[PDB]
Amino acid sequence: ECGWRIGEAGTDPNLNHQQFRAKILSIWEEC
Amino acid sequence: PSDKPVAHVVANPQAEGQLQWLNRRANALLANGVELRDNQLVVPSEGLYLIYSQVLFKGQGCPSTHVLLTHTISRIAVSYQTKVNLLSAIKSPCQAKPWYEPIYLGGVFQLEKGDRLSAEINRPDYLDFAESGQVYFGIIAL
Repeated sequence: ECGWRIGEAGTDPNLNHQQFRAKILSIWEEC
Repeated sequence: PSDKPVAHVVANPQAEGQLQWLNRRANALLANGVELRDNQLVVPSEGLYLIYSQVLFKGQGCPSTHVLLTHTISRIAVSYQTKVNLLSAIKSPCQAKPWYEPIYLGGVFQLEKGDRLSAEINRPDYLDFAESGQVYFGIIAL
């Protein structure tokens, strides 16, 4: 699910505020 | 990209009868200006924003009435008190067995500096906090 992918990215410690932003926009694009 | 507003907050399991977003810096992302005030994300600069939120409802059974669950994201203009629904979603957990109704919301909108964003529900008495991290609310400046 796309909701749970957003959540996992939000709790990913290896994502700084830059990388986390890119991760989400990537999920949202295909979601 | 390192200066673009980004925020990601999770719910507070210690709150009763509320969907309250944790403002503790130890578990709240508020970077590049965006801030959490009055349980609302505050837009620091004008532009396009992807706004999203997810809530998780759980129950132990099905009461007589079809308990309708709602989840909404609204905006409150910076210089006014008019709240406008931007996103919304309804579910019907029931049509003895536990149930689980996730409701996620998302979309890009043009926001103005100072605009206030709120993710709300109607029945906090069915909120769940066992999936800590999957009840969230965030914005991302495009």
